[PDB]
Amino acid sequence: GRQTYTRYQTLELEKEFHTNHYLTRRRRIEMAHALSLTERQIKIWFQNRRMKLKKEIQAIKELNEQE
Amino acid sequence: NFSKQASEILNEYFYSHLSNPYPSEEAKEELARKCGITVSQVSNWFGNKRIRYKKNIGKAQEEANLYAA
DNA sequence: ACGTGATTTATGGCG
DNA sequence: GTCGCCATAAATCAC
Repeated sequence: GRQTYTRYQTLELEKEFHTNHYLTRRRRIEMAHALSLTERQIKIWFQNRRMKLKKEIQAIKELNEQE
Repeated sequence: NFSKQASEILNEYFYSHLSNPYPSEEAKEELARKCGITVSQVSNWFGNKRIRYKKNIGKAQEEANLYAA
């Protein structure tokens, strides 16, 4: 079953996403060891986060056309 | 919470497409305009509906009777 | 407490 | 062979 991430893990991932929307193989290794998440989890988190960004911009675009 | 008419439209569509309750992007776009809601709101509704409807069979059967169109 | 709509982890297909 | 995008499942959040 799905494990919910800690307040600390989420915060740290969110901080790296702002700096970089895409991760390198090296940066993914660093964060996996620091946050105690597999490289797979870090990979999927960034993928889902990119999808979240596309969604949020679309919502704002919808509202900007409604005016 | 959505309007009684938006929920009505959504359930009528779901119960009449039970063999394939996966509306295409065009069907989601048409449902949203009809309900006065967003595509992502239609997307979330179908997702939640597909997993939840089958948790109480007796209730699903009563809605099929009621939402029959 | 639980129902509802939304959001957060996780998968498999495919380019 | 790997990774990103996509739609979706399943769990969980928030009121």
